[PDB]
Amino acid sequence: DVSSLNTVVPTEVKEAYDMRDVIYPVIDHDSFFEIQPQFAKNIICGFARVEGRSVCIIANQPKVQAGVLDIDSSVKGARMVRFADAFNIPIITFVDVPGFLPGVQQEYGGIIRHGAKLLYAYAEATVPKVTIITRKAYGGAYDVMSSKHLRGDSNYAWPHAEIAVMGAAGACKLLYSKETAEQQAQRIADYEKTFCTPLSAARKGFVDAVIDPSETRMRVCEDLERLARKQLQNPWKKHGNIPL
Amino acid sequence: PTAAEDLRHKKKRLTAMERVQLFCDPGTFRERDALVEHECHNFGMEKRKVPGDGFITGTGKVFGRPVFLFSHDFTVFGGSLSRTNAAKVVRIMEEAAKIGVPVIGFNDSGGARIHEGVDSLAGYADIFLRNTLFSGVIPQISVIMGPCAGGAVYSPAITDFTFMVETSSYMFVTGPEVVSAVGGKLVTKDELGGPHVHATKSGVSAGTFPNDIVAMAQLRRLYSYLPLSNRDPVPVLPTADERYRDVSSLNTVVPTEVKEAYDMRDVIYPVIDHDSFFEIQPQFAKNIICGFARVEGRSVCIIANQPKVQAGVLDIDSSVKGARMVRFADAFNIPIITFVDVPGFLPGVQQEYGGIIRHGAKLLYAYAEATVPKVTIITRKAYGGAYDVMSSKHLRGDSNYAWPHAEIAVMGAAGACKLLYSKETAEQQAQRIADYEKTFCTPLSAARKGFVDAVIDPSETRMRVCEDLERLARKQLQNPWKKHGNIPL
Amino acid sequence: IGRMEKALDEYVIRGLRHNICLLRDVVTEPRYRSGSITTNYLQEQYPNGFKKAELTAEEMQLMYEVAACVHLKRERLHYTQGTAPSERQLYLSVGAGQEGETPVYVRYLDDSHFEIGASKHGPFRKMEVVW
Ligand SMILES: O=CCCCC[C@@H]1SC[C@@H]2NC(=O)N[C@@H]21
Ligand SMILES: O=CCCCC[C@@H]1SC[C@@H]2NC(=O)N[C@@H]21
Repeated sequence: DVSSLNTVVPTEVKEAYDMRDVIYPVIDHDSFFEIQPQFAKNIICGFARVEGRSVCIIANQPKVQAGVLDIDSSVKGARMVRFADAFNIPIITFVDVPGFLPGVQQEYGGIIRHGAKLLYAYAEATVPKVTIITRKAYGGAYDVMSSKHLRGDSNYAWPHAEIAVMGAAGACKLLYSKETAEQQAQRIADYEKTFCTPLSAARKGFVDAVIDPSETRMRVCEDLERLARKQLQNPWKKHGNIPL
Repeated sequence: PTAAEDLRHKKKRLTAMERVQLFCDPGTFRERDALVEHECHNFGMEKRKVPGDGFITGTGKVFGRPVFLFSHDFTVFGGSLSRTNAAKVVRIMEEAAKIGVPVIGFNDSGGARIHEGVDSLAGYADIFLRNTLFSGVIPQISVIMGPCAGGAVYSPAITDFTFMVETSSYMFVTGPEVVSAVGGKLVTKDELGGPHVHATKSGVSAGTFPNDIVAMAQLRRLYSYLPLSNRDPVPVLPTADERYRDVSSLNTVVPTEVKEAYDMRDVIYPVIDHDSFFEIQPQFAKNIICGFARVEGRSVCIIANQPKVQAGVLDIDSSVKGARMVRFADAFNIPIITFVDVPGFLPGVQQEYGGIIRHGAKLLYAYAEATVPKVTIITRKAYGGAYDVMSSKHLRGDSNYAWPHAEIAVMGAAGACKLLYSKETAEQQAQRIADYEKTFCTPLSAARKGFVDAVIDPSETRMRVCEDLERLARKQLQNPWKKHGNIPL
Repeated sequence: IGRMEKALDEYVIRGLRHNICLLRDVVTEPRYRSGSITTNYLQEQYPNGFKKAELTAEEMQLMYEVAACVHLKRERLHYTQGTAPSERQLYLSVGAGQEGETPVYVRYLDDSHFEIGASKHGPFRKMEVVW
């Protein structure tokens, strides 16, 4: 029984929590081996067992820097995904991202190159993938973190998730150029209510089902047992050309 | 809580979800997609959106083995397909193509959805392409529980087997209204495309069931026979039956007179394991029997003639039936066992006016192209090209057997005597036909040539079949490289 | 007589009819076990045609129990490896109209032993069937 997952996510959207409180219940007891624990702490990677078989874990962490993707996190996740796929190891991901880290230093350091590595690693992979969206996923970060369109096997969401193009403020600004002042109060709330919810993404067909947080272990074990014998192949190549 | 299904049951009919619950295991169904809308925005359809969008697709589990399925919903929009309904089915079929799992669909659609325009045609085309590409990769079974009209009829046709429910199902391309408009004849829906019509006349439906409950109960039994995919091996189940069970009743099945008839099931049943026959198309072309059966706990394919009906003579319909069965059985590596009793082909003008030459070649093509182990038993007779067609030893047959009173000749004694003596003295009948039948209408000559491995007592058939089928478990044969064949359609 | 009774039921005949039902009914009749009979006995006890005697409540209950056991035993055969069940709740009813729906349980504690009862949380009897 794992019913403690019903309370992990706070009811406020600006409060933080530890993603390990979600990672630990799903996997078997005392079976986590973190990789690079002190580098780019906003992302967690490592190995773990699910029902006696080794899997790969990649999850964001809103504890550190609001769980925002970056250069170092991109490199770390890309290397982990590439190694895991090279040797036929299943991948399980937990998604909570508001976007990319904004700053001049980032563009002066080549965010465009580095952020593409994680996307390349996720798209090229052919091992079974399972994705769980806990709270939010915005912009290109939703695309990068193993979205359903990148040949993902099964995708799940929690009842309080949010999947939108961007934050409510920017959408309200772009959708009403010089609309009457005070438009903030009666437009941002309405837009967040109507489109910052998993109902629209479920209507489009981007998440398989909306599940109670207490069924995650059951669903993951079922899917990982069923997907044991998937055979997928990429077109013939001498090798790829990854953005170095 | 039994809400919103009282309207359905009042018409003596079940619901899609109830059918899905009856098919799978008690608690192993996981519905895949449930909150999807049509997003049409035409002809006053912007309202009345539906959460499920008329389809139920999931995974399920039967007898501990995985499956995939989908079911139409008649309450919601009449079950019409759309740009959005077909997406779920396409996703399910693609996933069942990546993993070696079959697909089973319960059709109930009333036709296309007009309010979407050509998007319904797009969805139909995508489903047709998936069926065409994945046929021969994963087995596909289809059941028709209600009306099925329009162009949607074609996707069940490409599937391997189609079953029908008796009281409340029908299928056809064009409705009776158009028939009345052009020809002027008033025909009801059941008179046009009822289950009996497709069971006996057209040969499309592979079976008929009296109730939905019985349909599910026997569909599970059929599923217990099939292999999971193209590359997976033939399933083998535990069974207390053994090859040493005594079958001496076969010594007396064949009558001592050559003009008396008998039931081939009296030969089929002793060889196979007890209560393990699943006849396919029981009411169509009764002169030939096809179905599935188990021999020592492994599923095999059965194809035998029947002298009870029309003297066991090959025909158009029998040829089509046997050809389809052989092709499916070979596609998935299932052994074939045949029993031979044929005097030839059915003579008549209607036959040539209907193309016997095309249809009779299909069975021969299916038998020659096959590479699975074959076992053949000649009980009484085999004449002319019918002997060649019904899995003769020269068509790369593995082992062939005959019974001590068999006959293998070019044709009947009368025709041979006529052709061998043009104007020979009258009364030649009595002292020539008897002699020719004695000398050459016997398995001794065919055994001398080497066309039958051995002449066996009818009591050893089970022993020989079990031995050969056990030994032949690992045969590896391959045809020359081709993009595909060119079968006579 | 008992021997005959038992020996009648073990005679498997398939492929044609017979009169074993008449012999069984005649032997089981209390008039025949009374001790004395007559030569006009048959038509005296069969005025209009022939009609086999029916079943008592306990016999029909036993038939239900045996049917449930057989159903479970043949069901377990088809399952693969250890992914097989061991307990169900069945609803037996003979006739086209479901006359007398009798809930039944089954437990299959061994290869030829069950724990038949009325339903869940009901006393169990532990009969035996060998088939
Ligand atoms: O509203 C003004 C600042 C909003 C930033 C929201 C987060 S910060 C980093 C990331 N980039 C964005 O555009 N949004 C997120
Ligand atoms: O002897 C005259 C009629 C013999 C027909 C024998 C059967 S009928 C159909 C089939 N076609 C033949 O030539 N022989 C068989």
